[PDB]
Amino acid sequence: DIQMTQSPSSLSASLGERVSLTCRASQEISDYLTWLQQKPDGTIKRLIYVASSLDSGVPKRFSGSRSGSDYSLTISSLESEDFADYYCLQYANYPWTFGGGTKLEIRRADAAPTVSIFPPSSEQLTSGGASVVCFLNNFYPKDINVKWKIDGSERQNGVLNSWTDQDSKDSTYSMSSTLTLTKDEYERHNSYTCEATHKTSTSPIVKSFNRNE
Amino acid sequence: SQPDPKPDELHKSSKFTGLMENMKVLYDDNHVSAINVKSIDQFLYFDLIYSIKDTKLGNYDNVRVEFKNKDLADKYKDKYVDVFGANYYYQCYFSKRKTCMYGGVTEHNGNQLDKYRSITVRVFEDGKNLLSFDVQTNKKKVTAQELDYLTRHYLVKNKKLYEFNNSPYETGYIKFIENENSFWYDMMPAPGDKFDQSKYLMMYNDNKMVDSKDVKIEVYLTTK
Amino acid sequence: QIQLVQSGPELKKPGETVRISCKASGYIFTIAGIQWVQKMPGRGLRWIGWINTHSGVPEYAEEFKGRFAFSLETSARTAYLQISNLKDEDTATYFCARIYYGNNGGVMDYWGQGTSVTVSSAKTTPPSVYPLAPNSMVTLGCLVKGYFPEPVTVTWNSGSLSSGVHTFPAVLQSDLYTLSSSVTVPSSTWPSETVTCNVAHPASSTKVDKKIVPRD
Repeated sequence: DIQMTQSPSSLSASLGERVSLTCRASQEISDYLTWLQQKPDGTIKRLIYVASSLDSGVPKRFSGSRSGSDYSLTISSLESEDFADYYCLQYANYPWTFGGGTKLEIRRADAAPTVSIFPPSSEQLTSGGASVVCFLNNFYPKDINVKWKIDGSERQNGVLNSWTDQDSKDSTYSMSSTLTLTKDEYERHNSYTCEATHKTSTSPIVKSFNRNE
Repeated sequence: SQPDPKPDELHKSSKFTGLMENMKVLYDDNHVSAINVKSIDQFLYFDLIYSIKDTKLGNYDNVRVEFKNKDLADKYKDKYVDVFGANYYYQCYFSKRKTCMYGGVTEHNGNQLDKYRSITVRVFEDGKNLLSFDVQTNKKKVTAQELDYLTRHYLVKNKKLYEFNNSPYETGYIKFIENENSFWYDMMPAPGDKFDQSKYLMMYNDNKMVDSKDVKIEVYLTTK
Repeated sequence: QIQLVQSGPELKKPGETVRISCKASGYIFTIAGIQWVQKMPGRGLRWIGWINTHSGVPEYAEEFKGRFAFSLETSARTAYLQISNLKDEDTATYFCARIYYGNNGGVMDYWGQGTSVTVSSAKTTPPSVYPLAPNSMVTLGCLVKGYFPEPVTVTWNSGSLSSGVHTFPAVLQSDLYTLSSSVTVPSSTWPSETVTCNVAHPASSTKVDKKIVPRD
């Protein structure tokens, strides 16, 4: 099987920057390579075919070239719609295999998240459930870690996380983190803590509360 | 008896720069096949038309069999025959869902064997015989085309004779030998980036037949 | 001209079979095969296989053999993909693409719009909506849990509050979706001015309003 290593997996750029995705074959593939774009939309279109030829009705700014077993996609001047996912694919022998993909996001100033924490509502406790929620809002870049503590002790089970795509206005990222317990289990502890770790600081941002208050 | 392929005379697959799938598909699972059928119509005077329903995919209901001349058409006109061959769609033309082919027609009556006969194909790579395998038929007189299809098909499944992109072999030719007299077909496409399926399959239009008991088959391949 | 149109979204149960179609038009169907690709949420593209429309011979990737099967109806110019013993991991988008090998520029030239398959044992269930109440700025929230299927749609004061709102994608856990939304307003606004999260769920014909009050 032919392994297609696609590098880098995330790229950060600006409007009008010249950019270049590389993609390497673990075995001779000789021009049987195609580049694809998948928009946030979901829709997929072919960009480049036979390694170096531009697909009809795809703009001039897209091109592709080869350098031995090293294949690459270039965008000479980025527009807004271009900040999407990009995949290479070899069809030299079976099974045809996809490169891991590159995600092209937009650059900006580093920003710390705004961490809020919320206890369970009365209305939830009424029905025997207990979800503790933590919003981490308007940060950059997208990598971040959330650590939950109950009575000071790391808690991994019962957490669900969700991340927004990049913001269309200010190009920030946001995350939601939720810790679901049973009412009984919730009532068996006193401190609930939400710790956020981001490259903007070496110290985490910690928000907590105590049931008995 | 045709003399064997000279140096250069064989097509080289590395000089075909189109996709080899275009050749593979004519010698893969699907083929035209009918038993004890009469022509129902005619378009040109050297063809005959049969009503043969595609059991597998339903790509066709009527099959145009094209021959090399009028006398072949007239011999099998309105006679009950068996049909076997490789069909095409691109540039196929006449006059519900249609397909075209060449030759592959043999009288049904008096041509049937009670049990299948085995013909042993002999495969040579770079001059050395590496293996043999059998191909079966139940006709006394069988078209060279049928035996060609059955031999290539085996080779496609087990030797990767034609793949999607190219082939592991550079040249190839299938040789038929009846007692003393032999002939051969070139197994590779013409050079360039396109492959004319019609034009290639036309080599079968003479409807050549061999005797199933006497005939010998030899495939000569060359590696890369 | 040349266009591949796929069938609509599917909500099946574990162990049930499903059949996605891909209808092609604008060309003679027998000249090109059809491939299938899986997109999983938050992960890359994965090749399932293709099928040659002349001949009918399929080629599958190892990991999809045995449960994924290709089929055709050529008179309808339509390619089917069938999945058998449905599992949670099968939840994904499925795309078809034309393999016109007759020209070197025709491999994966035209793509379908994709079909979404969601595997869950749940049936139509309306969401439970709970308020999230607690500097110049204050953040409030609205938690929406235990519903099926997507989509749910959330607005704040009927749309009056458009800015400062984050609504997070849903997540499927234990056969039910959970979702959350943030709004951030000035402290001179709340609790003085009221703040209401509006949740809609068209499949349940449900529309719920939850005011956000300070706690007891």
